[PDB]
Amino acid sequence: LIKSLAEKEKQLLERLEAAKKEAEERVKRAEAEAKALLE
Amino acid sequence: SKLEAILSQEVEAEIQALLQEAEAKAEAVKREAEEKAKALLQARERALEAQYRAALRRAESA
Amino acid sequence: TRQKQELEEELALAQAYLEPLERLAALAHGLDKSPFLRVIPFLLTEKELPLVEEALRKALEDRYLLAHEAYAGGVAALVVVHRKEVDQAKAALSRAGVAELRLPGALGELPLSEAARRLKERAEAAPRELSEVRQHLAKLARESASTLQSLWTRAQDEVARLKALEELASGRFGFALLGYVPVKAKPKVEEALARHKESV
Repeated sequence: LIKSLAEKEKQLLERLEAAKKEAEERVKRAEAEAKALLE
Repeated sequence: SKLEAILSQEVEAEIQALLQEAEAKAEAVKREAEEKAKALLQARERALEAQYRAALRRAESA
Repeated sequence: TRQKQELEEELALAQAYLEPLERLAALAHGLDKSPFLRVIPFLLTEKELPLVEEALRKALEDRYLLAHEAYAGGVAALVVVHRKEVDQAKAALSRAGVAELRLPGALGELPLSEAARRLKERAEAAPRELSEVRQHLAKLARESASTLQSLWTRAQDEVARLKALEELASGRFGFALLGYVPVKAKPKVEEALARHKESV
């Protein structure tokens, strides 16, 4: 009613935020690699 | 609870798919950047060598 | 008259589902708008909760949190499973006899926490608002009914004169008419006839 639903939704939201942070880190790594290759 | 747990498992599968897609996009981008830099450096070096050869030919003719 | 009637109807609709929606929003503290489960709350009858549990077992058993917490005048059997599975479960529960609380206005049209907050604000404000509206209506009546009645008497007189003007008989830029008055009232009628502009 409260605990399981709220905790599962918060855990899925935290997993989505961590996945977005990892994707942004990989995108920044690819951009820095392309910049170093161009230089 | 079971349906929220199944949706959380599907969200974890989607997060793994998103991380895999980001990794594959970064790999393809690095490959394309390496190919473009290789083609550009080869074209520039060949142009410099050809200009040197043509200038040496005109200078030897002179 | 619009505002006081609206405030009274709002107070009635707020008091109709005040405590049960509060208990439902208290029990719904984990999936109010969580993107894995809907919320079919039913302020329903007495312990036919096994008959609704038949439809809940027709839904998922390790899901579909479906129970009546308190305020048992309407037992607040809230059910929360899924989106589509909860849609099928709400259809099957309504087949067994159940109804999602779709109230009018915004209390059955907004999120239940905000609906409960707006209903609590309306129930807190509507009493003093209805009292002040009744006081303003009474003062407006006591301050304007005399002028309204004088205007109504003058309008009745003018409309009676207008209706009487239709019953005349003209004479092509001339007018003639017949009537009946008492011979005992012939003196005041003759005084009024002499009081005319011509004594015609």
